[PDB]
Amino acid sequence: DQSDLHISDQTDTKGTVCSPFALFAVLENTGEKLKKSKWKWELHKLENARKPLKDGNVIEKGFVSNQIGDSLYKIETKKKMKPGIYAFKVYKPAGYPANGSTFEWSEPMRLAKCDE
Repeated sequence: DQSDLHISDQTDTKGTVCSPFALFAVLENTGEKLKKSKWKWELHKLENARKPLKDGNVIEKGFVSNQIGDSLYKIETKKKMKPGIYAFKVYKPAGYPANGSTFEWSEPMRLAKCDE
């Protein structure tokens, strides 16, 4: 379908959010209309936030599907996350001409328990 999604917003990478709380990323399609193209995503629990990010433990996953604006999609955890460091990893779909990269990471997001 010649779609082309990039991460345009997310849960803020600065600071630490009191847990448990959901995490999200917004993807903007700047290509042709997303039709049946499958952009797989994974929410990883990381060991650390050092760059470039490293694959961790996949906590949740899915495919980009929920349209929230004319060319805007949102991915959001259905669990609320426990304390930790996390990031979304979004893979290119079958047929995509991967020149730069086969995936895109969000910036990392941190949660910690406040009420103890």
